Amino acid sequence: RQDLNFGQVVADVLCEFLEVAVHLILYVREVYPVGIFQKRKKYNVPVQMSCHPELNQYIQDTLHCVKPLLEKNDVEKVVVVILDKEHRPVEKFVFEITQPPLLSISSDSLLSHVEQLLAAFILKISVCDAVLDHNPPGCTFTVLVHTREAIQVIKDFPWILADEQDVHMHDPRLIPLKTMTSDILKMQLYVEERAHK
Amino acid sequence: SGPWKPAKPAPSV
Repeated sequence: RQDLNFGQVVADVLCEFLEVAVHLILYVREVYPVGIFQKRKKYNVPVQMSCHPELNQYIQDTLHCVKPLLEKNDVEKVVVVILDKEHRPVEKFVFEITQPPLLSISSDSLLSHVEQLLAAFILKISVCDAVLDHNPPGCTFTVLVHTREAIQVIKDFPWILADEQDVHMHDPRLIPLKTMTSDILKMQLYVEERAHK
Repeated sequence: SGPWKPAKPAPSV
């Protein structure tokens, strides 16, 4: 790893992206009904996003807390965890963020080609039911943030350590979806799926 | 290193 801060512009790009991706994941994995969703133009393309103000504020609050951590390159993973009725995870959408040595050599340029680069992640999420089985009815979600070895930003939006039950998933299928290697970060999106559910 | 999660639950609809 290198140690370079992403800076504000990159942090804000990633948070705006993560917001869209969460909405899209909730839609395609049917965590919430299609009825609370209306299309919005994001990255020059119609993406389904929730019109439910409280769900929206929750996703927004979550990412507002992640943003300063991103700015300082202190985030290793942001994970959208889908939990069944027994609060056991059935699916994880992992956004793994790294900055390997020599990253920037022959890399893409996120800021210059935002829509181009991120739209591919949108496409992959939107068709990922091709490589997953249907989830059980009654699933919920949460967001887990893995911090680097070396967040309570908002009034009345506290964070706590996740429990083992949030994280334990036996025998997971791994499906890589998309990787982006840009000037100052690498982001890999992949899904972990519970074997039988 | 966490992982950390929001204490509040995701809203039900």
